Formats: sequence, structure tokens, C-alpha cells
Amino acid sequence: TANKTLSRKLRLAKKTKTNKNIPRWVIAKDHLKKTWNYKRHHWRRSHLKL
Amino acid sequence: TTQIEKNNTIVFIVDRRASKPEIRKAFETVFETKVARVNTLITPLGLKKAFIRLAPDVQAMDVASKMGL
Amino acid sequence: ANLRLQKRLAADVLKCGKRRVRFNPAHEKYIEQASSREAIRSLIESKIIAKLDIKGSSRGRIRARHAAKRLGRHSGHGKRRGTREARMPSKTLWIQR
Amino acid sequence: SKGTASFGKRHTRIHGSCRRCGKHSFHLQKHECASCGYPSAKMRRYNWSYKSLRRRTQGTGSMSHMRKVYRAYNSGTLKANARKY
Amino acid sequence: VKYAFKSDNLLVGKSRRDGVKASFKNTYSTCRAIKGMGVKRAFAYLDNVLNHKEIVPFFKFYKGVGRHSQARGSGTDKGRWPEKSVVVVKDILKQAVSNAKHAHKKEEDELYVISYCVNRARGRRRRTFRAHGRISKYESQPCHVELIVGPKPL
RNA sequence: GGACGCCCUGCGGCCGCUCAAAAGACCUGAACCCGGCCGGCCGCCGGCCCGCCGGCCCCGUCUCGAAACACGGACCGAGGAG
RNA sequence: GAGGCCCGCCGCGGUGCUGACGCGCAGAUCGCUCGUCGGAGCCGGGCAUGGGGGCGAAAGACUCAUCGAACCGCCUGGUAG
RNA sequence: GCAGAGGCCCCGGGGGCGAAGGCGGCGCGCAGGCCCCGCCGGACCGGCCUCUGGUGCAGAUCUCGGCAGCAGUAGCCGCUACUCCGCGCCCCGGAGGACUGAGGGGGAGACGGGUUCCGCGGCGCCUGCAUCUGGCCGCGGGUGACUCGGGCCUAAGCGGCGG
RNA sequence: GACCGCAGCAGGACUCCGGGGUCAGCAGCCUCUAGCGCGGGAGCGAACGCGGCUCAGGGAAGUCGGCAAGCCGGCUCCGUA
RNA sequence: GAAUGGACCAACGAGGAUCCCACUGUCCCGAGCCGCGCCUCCGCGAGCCUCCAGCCUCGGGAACGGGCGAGGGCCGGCCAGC
RNA sequence: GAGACCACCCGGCGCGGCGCUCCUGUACGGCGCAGAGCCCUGCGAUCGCCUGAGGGACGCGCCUGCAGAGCGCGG
Repeated sequence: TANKTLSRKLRLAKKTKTNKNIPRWVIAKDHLKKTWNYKRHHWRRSHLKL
Repeated sequence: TTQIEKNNTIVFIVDRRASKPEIRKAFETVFETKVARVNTLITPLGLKKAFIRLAPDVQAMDVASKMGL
Repeated sequence: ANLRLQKRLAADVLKCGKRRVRFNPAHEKYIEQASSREAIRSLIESKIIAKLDIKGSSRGRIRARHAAKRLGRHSGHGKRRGTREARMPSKTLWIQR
Repeated sequence: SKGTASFGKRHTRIHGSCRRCGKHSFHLQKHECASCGYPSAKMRRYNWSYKSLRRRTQGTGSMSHMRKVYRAYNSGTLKANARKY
Repeated sequence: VKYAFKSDNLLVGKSRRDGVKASFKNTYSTCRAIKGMGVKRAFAYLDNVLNHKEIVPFFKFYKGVGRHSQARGSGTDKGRWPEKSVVVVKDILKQAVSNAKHAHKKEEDELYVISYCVNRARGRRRRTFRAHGRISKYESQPCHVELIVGPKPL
């Protein structure tokens, strides 16, 4: 892992970037009512690439 | 800011497909400055962070002030 | 507050473990304000933060026992738990002779 | 021993991401995608699992070229064909 | 629609709390014990239960509750000293007494606890790991506490 | 999508507010199940003013024969088979 | 200063208590006790051998908690006096 | 009895002057069942004739969803251990007493995870007690190489080769 | 201390550096450095269980079998069928 | 019963037996003690089971019933054990 | 004196002292014409004396001292 490949580092990077909650303004714009990303992951429970 | 003042180094996010020779030439052409060294890392978020150390004669504080840093 | 950042920073500056770092019981607010190695170095010069000595084990009893074993006081058959060959090897004695 | 202790010895990646299909199905020792079929020219498509065919097939993705061409044939590609013919 | 005690022109102050994170069993008994007591006696009873001087008698949920010396005159040998429940009940009975003083200008002395209704609520559902790789539940038993204060019986 | 006032260390509560209605994180809101209060002490069937007398084994099922120390069935709702 | 030598540490095995555990710490653990410990030793990484096949100091053992023939999908809503 | 279809319901069937549904109480029918009244509800609904069927449940170690009594019960039994005082939390600081005991409950790598790292704030969740704690939540950052490793060489092996 | 076992699972999982005393020891027992006070607290001092400790006199009569415990044990010198 | 090997045991063996010494709660014959769990409290809080129902004696009966026939017992609610 | 919890038997408790008695076995220290010896006139395991001492106690007696009996709940 410390000796990561570039391809692997870039796929893992997107997961950190997309691990974000719905922006509060987007909930107001879309009148979403349900307020949770669901695609969000936690390092201990998630098994990315498994 | 401490890096720009003491180590004369401007840190700049660059394209990841770019290379240290290309970053040095590009910074020199756009900012009209001389660059002694470039050191670069690809951030955990995928972006490429390039530490451009300006030549000792050039002062990075002046170049940063023109940039808006 | 949680001065665990300041016992980590002072351990680095004093080059000792965080179990040796001692803060003044007073001036706790001054320790709380410091959050940088330089603002920790200032409190070390002030002596608000200090390190303890290594405080290892006394060898006073050990140097007395070795001194009396030099006289022969503590090495009788009861105190010998190893073979005479293990204690002093015959090969070593032959090689020296 | 058969299970929990032996599961402790699990610390390697048998499979990796496929270049063609981006799934954790490229075997790293044998160099073959279990789902994609890579390194083969043809894709691995089996009619025993129609559910597998439905998960990756034409229309699952953008279909950016085909959509464009289909609309153009329903517009001005047919005319360009007759002009060439 | 949340209050059981339907008022009948009695000018009685009311307070409540919903989804209280306490035991339902150990809060129902605390409220049952304070019923019929002047709010001054109830505040000193609940304080005594915390200092362990007095005991909450358990009349309904008594299986596994120890018989104690303090429960001699309660009518049941069994009794306990719930601490989380007493804290919660005291807050509701302080709000109820405050509401009745402001709304009808009653005096604390002439206010008596008249009615209560502790209902079971939906609980946080944590999990419990059993042997042979099995997962069970560690669900809480929260309660909807309702305390009413009023003039006195008859 | 909750006016105002009253309170609370606060949490939160009470008044009420908007609305036709809280319909308040949501339409109706059953059963099981449970808490308050009031009434009784109680299964079913029959008789009577109504707690007494009389009768009454647990169904479904294969089976010669099941209350069976044969088997399935905690409970309730929905789905469920010419 | 020899040895598939002996005692004994980690290691590697796993004898007995027919101990604890048995709605476990745990879908094989925990405690003592024990076999061995320079060797047909032990351990990590890479690699090869694939299902009536492999591999086996042989126990029909082992092959991802699955083995006197793995798992996945399909035939298949197989058939059943 | 159920659900739909084709007709009927004499001025064109019953409905916000309250439909279906739900709840309690009658009445009628040997019974399946029907009908009315009150209350909740808030927009649809039938009688009769002909037609159609994925048309009626107490069971299937029945499927799915809720959920009871057990029951405040079983349990929260490893790794020696905490105490005093102070914004006083199992936070933190000082002071006592301990422990892991250099094949460490020490400091580092390989792999595997993939941001868990760090600072600031927070406790709605999780931390099977608590929390002012945190690996948790929010926000803003963080990995710099001519000399280290990849890359490069070959090993066991594997791919390629007119064919 | 974040990996893999449903879990912040008395379960596993590769290495590198390795102070002092007692000692033949990298054993056991304490300690320097460093780390640190583990899915919780009190009260009581029942039976019973578990992990121990001791027991007069006898000594396996117990039991399927001495199971379990206990005895023995380090070094030096004798003395060995 | 003789390389489906016969006979033979030096050295070995967490192999299977017999005895002797030594040794001890194995036992005669149990007793006291120390921790921890238990128990009581505070905070958390399951699983499993379940037609109902949970006192007996006899008789009949699918020949061994809580429920049936006949007697005899029985406030009701819990707790620690078992 | 009784106990898992309760209950039971008793209650101005109880805490800290002082005696008595008993347990262990002669305390630290000082001293000595004790001490094998040694090398220094110092060291030294020990020994005697003070010292049936000291330390201890959950048993008995006593208090010289702080205390101690609810305006708590029922009723």
C-alpha cells in the first residue's frame, strides 16, 4: 500500500472525492427531502475493490 | 506563505500528465520568472502539486503578489 | 484542556518521551495557548515546561556485590547454578595455557 | 484452523481491476478477466446467465455514437446515402 | 393526540417528554410512585431516591427486583432506586408545576400529582454478536413520559 | 412547514399559531401487543337478572383407533394451492 | 568437536485433563500439561499442477468454514406409486 | 361473498348536506352474509340482469412484515490497578501507587486496508457503562528524491515464434 | 493496536533494532528507556462453580485404570546393575 | 507359522498392559482458607423456546395424561438455589 | 450471637484511646573487657546486655475523648 501503483492511487482517489454528503444548497434547489448520499463509504466497514 | 517568503517556493496545482521540465518552462513563460528547481507529488485526491523554487535573484514574494497570493 | 498536543510537541523539542515531560501545575493556561514548537520552546526557556531525568536503577548494591565476589564472598556451591564447563570452559583454559 | 485462523492468513489480492471492464475480476497470476474475458479480443458472454448479459450490454452505457447515428438516419443520413449511391 | 389524560374542565397543568432515552419499566414505576403526592413531597421523595434514603416500589415489573428494607410499607417487598428515571421524571414534574403556576396561578402547595401515562417507544436497535457467528439485537426500551399536576382527589 | 407569549441552566415543555383539518413529517391508521383511568374476576354452550347450576379434552392430520407420552401449530396482518 | 544425538527458549506441532468453553473470546478458542527444537526442520514472497481432475510419508485426507468427487449459473418449477 | 366487462337505475342511479375504508351498537337471514345508526375519515361508490376470472384460508418445519411473554432475565468473568486534588468526564494537568518487561501493551518497515494522517469545532450516530472522549460527525489541510525504492536485469515460471 | 475472520472478535497474520540485575541462559523473576491503566462502576463477603493454598493418622484400601495431584529436580563430589 | 515374512527388543516411543518403591486429599472423611464469578445496586441489555395449560393418586384409554372418570390437595405474587 | 437479598435478634450506635489478657519470640538504637580473622588501628557475619523485649490483636474491662435517640416516612 505504501508502495501503491499510480492506476490504483487514482481509482482510490475518486472514491475519497465522491465520499461527500449532498450539498445543503442542492437539497434546497432540488427539494430532495431525503438527505443522504448512500454511495458514501466508511473505511472500516467498506470493502472497496473487493 | 512561509514557503514563498523563506524558501522562495511557490506551490502550484498542475495537470498530472505534466512533467517537471514542462512545469518549469511553463511557469517561466507565463510568470516571466526564472525557476531553479521543481519538486512534484500526486496528491491523495489525484491532483499534482508542484513546488516551484524560484532562482535566488528572483523574489517569489513579488511574483506571488502579482499572482494574487 | 486536552494538552496532549503540547506534551507531544514538547517531547519532540526536549527529545524525550511524553512520560518524562512535566508541565508546571500552574501556568496551565499559558501551556494551553501554545500550539507551536516555537511557542513550546519559549515555555521551556521560561521553565513552565521541563523534562525529568532518566532516573535509572541504582548500581550501588550491584557494585558492592561484585566487589565482594572479587574477594570470593558470594560464589559457593549453593550459588552455582551452571556447569563448571559452562561457568568457565575447559577449551578456553587449554587455549590460554 | 480450517476457518477463522486460516482467514487470518488472507492478506493478498487474488484478483485486480480489469482494463476492459473495470471490475475486480482480472486474475493477477493467470492474467485473465473472469467477467470481461480480457486479454481476449471477444468479450465473455454466456447465455446460461441472461442476468450477466443484462448487467454489461449495449445500452447499459452512454451509447454516445449509436444514439447520434440512429437519429441522423431518422434525419439526414439517409439523404447523404442516396447522394453517394 | 399525544396526551392520555383528557382534561375535564379541571384547570390542571401538564408536561411531557417523547422518546426519553431511559428504561420504560424503571420510569413507569417512578411515575406510579409519585402519583397522589403533593409536588413538594414528590420533589423530596425523588431527591431521597437518588440519595438512596427512599425506594421506588416496583408493582408491575418485579421479576429480578430485590426485596429491600426500605420497601416495608410500600405494599410490595420488591423495590429499586432508578437514577436516570428519577432525573427525567423530576424535570417533567418541574415543567408541569411551572406550567400550572403560570397558566392558572395555582400555588405549589395546593398542586398534587394527579395523573401519569408512561408508554413504550421505538428503541435504538444496536446488535449483539453471539457464538457460532450469529447476530441478535441490543434494542433499547425508550418511553413517552406524561406527568399531570392538579388540585387533589375529591 | 409552525405566529406570539410563558417558561425553563439549558434540553425541552406549556399556550396556542397557519390550515377546512394538523393533515406537523406527515392520507386512511386494522390486528397482535402495551400504558393511563373507570368496571368486573372472569374459557365455551344452555337456563335465569348474571354468578350460580348443569354440560364441555386441542385443533388440523394420516390412522382400525388421537386428549394423546404421534406430528405441525407463540401471536396477529397481508400473500398462499385443480 | 561428530551426530535425521540428548535436556531445554522462541518457533513448530498438539498428548492428557476425557479441565474451562459449549445461548463461547472463538462456526475449534482458552488454560495448564505435553511431542519436538540443527533435522525427512520452520517461515515469507513468487511460481506450477483444476474437478471424476489435481495433489496425497495414504487419513478417501486435502483442494478458500464445501469433499467417498469443489463452487457458480443454467437444463430445472428435473422426477417422486 | 370478491374483483373487473356489457346494459339498466322515467327528467335520468347514490356522493364535501360527506364516497370507500375503519370502529362500536342494532336489526334481518338456518347460515354464508347483508343492512341500518352513531363516531372517525375525506373522494368516490353501488343494487339488478348478462358476462369474465390470478374469486373466499387456521394449519403447509407455509412466504413476508410487525411483535409478545420469558425479562429488566441471561449476561457485560482474559491480558495485576487504580487513587487524590484541580473548568474535573473513563477528558486533561500535577502528585502517589502500578503494569506491558528490549523474541516489549517499545520504536519501525513488507503486505492488506484507503484517508483512517493532522489541526479546529462538535456529540445527532457509533464508542455494547459513561463521555465534555475518539480511530465517530462536520470543516479546512496533508505524502516534495540524480543519490531510497520502483523502473532496469534475469530466476522458477510465463507469453511470443514461418508454422 | 486501522489487515483478515458479520464486530474496535480472550482467533490469527511476515520481518528489522533488542539495556540492567540474578543466572549456564534470548529461560523464569523483578527493572531503565519507551508505552500505558483495555465492551463499565460500587456494595456484600451465601450456597455452588472456577483458578488456587493447606490438612492429623494411614497411604491407592479410591477407580475401569494412581485420572488428577503430589514426590523428584540446579551445581559439586562420590557411587553405579 | 516363515519377505500374505517366522523367530528375536539393544536403543528408542504424548503407544497397549502388569507389579514394586517413593509420593501425595484418589480415598477413609471431609475441613478451613484465598481471589473471581454468583448475589444486591447503578448504567446497559439479549438469545432460545412457546396449541393452551402448568399440584397430585388411581381407573379407563393408541396398553406410561396437566386436561377424561373418581378421589385428595391448593390464597395470590415473587427470590435464591436445584 | 443473624444474613445471598430480605428477614431475624438487639439498639442513643459507633469511632479513637487506656488497661487486662493473649499471639509471635527478645525491636530500632546505644554499649561491650564478645567475635573467626584481616589489614588497619579501621573493617567485620555474628554474640551478649538494656529486652519474656518490641510489635500486634477482631477477646474482656474501662472512657480520660469526639460522639451518638429525626420534625424522614407512614400514621
